[PDB]
Amino acid sequence: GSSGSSGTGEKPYECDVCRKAFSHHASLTQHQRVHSGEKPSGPSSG
Ligand SMILES: [Zn+2]
Repeated sequence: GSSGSSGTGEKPYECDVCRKAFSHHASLTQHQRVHSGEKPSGPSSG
């Protein structure tokens, strides 16, 4: 039965940088900001 588990996952959304946990999906795509990440320059806001 379910006895031994390597905590595969505790949340549907986890940051692949700091391994954070959020309740909502967006909260994740938004937080990622704090991190630079490997992405090219996009359409600046304004
Ligand atoms: Zn993070």
